[PDB]
Amino acid sequence: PHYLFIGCSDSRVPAEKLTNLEPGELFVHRNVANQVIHTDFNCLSVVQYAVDVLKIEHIIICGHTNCGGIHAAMADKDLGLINNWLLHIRDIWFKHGHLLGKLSPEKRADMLTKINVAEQVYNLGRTSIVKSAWERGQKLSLHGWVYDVNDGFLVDQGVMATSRETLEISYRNAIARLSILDEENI
Amino acid sequence: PHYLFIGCSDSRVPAEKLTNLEPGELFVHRNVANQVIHTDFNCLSVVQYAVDVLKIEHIIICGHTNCGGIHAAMADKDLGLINNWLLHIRDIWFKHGHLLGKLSPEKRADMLTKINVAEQVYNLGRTSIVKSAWERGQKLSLHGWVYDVNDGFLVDQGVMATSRETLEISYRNAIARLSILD
Amino acid sequence: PHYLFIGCSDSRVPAEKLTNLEPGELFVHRNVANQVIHTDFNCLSVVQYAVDVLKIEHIIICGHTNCGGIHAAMADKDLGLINNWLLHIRDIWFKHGHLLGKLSPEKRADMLTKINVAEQVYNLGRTSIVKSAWERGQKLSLHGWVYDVNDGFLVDQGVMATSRETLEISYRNAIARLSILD
Amino acid sequence: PHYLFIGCSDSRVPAEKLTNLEPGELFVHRNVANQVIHTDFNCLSVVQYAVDVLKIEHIIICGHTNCGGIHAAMADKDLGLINNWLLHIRDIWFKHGHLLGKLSPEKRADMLTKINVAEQVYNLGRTSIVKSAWERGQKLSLHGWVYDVNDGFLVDQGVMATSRETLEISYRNAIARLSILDEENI
Ligand SMILES: [Zn+2]
Ligand SMILES: [Zn+2]
Ligand SMILES: [Zn+2]
Ligand SMILES: [Zn+2]
Repeated sequence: PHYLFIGCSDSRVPAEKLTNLEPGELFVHRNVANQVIHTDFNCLSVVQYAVDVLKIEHIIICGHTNCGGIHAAMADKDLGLINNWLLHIRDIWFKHGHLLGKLSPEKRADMLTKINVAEQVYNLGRTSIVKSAWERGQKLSLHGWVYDVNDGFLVDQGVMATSRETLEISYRNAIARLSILDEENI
Repeated sequence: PHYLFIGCSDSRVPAEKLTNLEPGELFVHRNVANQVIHTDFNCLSVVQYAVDVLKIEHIIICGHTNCGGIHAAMADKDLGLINNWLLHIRDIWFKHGHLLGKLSPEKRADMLTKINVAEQVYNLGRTSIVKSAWERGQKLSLHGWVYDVNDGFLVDQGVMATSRETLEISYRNAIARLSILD
Repeated sequence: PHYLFIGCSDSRVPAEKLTNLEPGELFVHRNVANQVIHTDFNCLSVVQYAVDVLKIEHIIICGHTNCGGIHAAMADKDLGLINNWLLHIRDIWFKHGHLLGKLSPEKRADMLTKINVAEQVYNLGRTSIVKSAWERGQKLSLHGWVYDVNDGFLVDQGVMATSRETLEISYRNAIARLSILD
Repeated sequence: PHYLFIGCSDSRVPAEKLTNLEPGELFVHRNVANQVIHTDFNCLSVVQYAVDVLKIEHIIICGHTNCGGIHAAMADKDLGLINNWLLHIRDIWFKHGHLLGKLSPEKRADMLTKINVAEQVYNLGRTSIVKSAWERGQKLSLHGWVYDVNDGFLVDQGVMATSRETLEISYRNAIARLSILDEENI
């Protein structure tokens, strides 16, 4: 395995399709809305294992459009235990509430999906695990993609980091690019 | 989707190919050595969302032979943070230490991969989420599977549960069947 | 017990002395920098047990000045695993980066300790556990406190919530009061 | 601080009383039934911080008799989310089910309390954190106590470990001593 893939439990396309890699090359974690929560033991131990033990040099976080987890985060109904998991997504919503407010209602979900990926790569790059790997000169790249379920194509996004400094630049640029609106507003 | 599939992060077969089902039918969680740890918020919330919100009626836990997670748990090297995750597998090894001891060292892993699946289904069945769904008459079945690629085959790992009664029985029975040695 | 007290692991005053209540009244959780992290199974299950089983009607979150956890979160050294826990505090610093920037460096910590308490009460109030108790008319109040031992005093840190309405209002107001600088 | 204290959220006696130490010497974690769950980020990060950063040389896990968490684990009602936390206690019950079965019903709780502490010290000593500290020759002792709420006195138990080898011996001996029954059976 040369790639750690963090995808959503909704996503129906296996990482094999979205990476074009042969089975065997992918180590895969899947959770609701493809999160890297700072203190999630499950995902963190996967990342530490991939980076420190398997010496994987690429981590891909992949979100997707029409994501039930994102939709569920936004609908904010009393879904039970999962609501607590999705509160990290609502924090990201409100961190970007002015931006999201400028979009037409039916465009906001897919913007949140893209913002989410950027935020999760930013979290991943700040883990003790990735920061330490970078500090000691280990080769490690982080990638944040979004897959369009409608037209079955990727969108590389451009969140790519190979060090703590490019993490800052890449994260900032991604949010700046997301803030430039097309025909999503009236 | 109609199925929740809980599988391993180092598994090399997609759930869609194992199940031979539509891309659409499977809601998927993957973690190291396909665990349902009692207090893991990640897996538990997947389960709660699947059972209570998506109204899924089948949960599959799928292990596999030649599992790097099971092997790591057994090697017990200083791997770092991941060792803490895998201590749950070491607890499983010790629980079945007598059985696993009376077996050739090169065969222990694959026995442990199967025992592990039975233990995780038993854990799944004891979650507040699943207990309470069974208590209120909700239709819900748990399946423990192991796949092997020396060739290409499966085994509904003797573990099938539709209630807490059938969970005790199926769990104990699955352990007893595994205890008969080739 | 009638109170759940959530405080800091490096706090040097017992909850019983702060509250001046009986040994018996306080159910107690302590973690580093007194956090209510959305997905922390440890704190959340304490909260659920306290609210749903013990039928406790008051939750206090208590921060303190000269907090080693807040200081660690700010120093951002390579401390190891603990840094991951404290990233939630760094997220809080960034959220209030403009406010904290227009303040003397030796005063930032104590401002951040207070902001932190307001943020954790807001988190507590947004748990499925507390939301749902408020929705079904259950009597339940949340209090954010900071104590200071330059001398010995408290402050119900402007944060008091008995509903989701009063949570938004009290949260925003607590932030606004903290934003007026001495 | 020279002591990390892991106690129960029930316990009403502050660690100051049970250790006789001055305020300032104790770093304290409290959770339901004083557990060290292998993958609990909260408690593990506390332990890693105490051991690696604060250079604390003593960790005390303290349970107590008449523990609501233990009682709640045993009653096995549908309490909700907390049931999942307490499932680690029921695993310990069934790991020792033959022993517990020989006791009179009204003696079983306080035996589970003692067994629990032993099991939690054993977990603590197996963390990557404590095992590594020991491996590199760091001075670190683990202590498992139980406080009797009825007669306001401690019971040191004798779970004490200063290395991985004494962890095995101490844990085994503790369970062996717990298995020798007084007048708790008929
Ligand atoms: Zn999704
Ligand atoms: Zn595997
Ligand atoms: Zn503190
Ligand atoms: Zn207790």
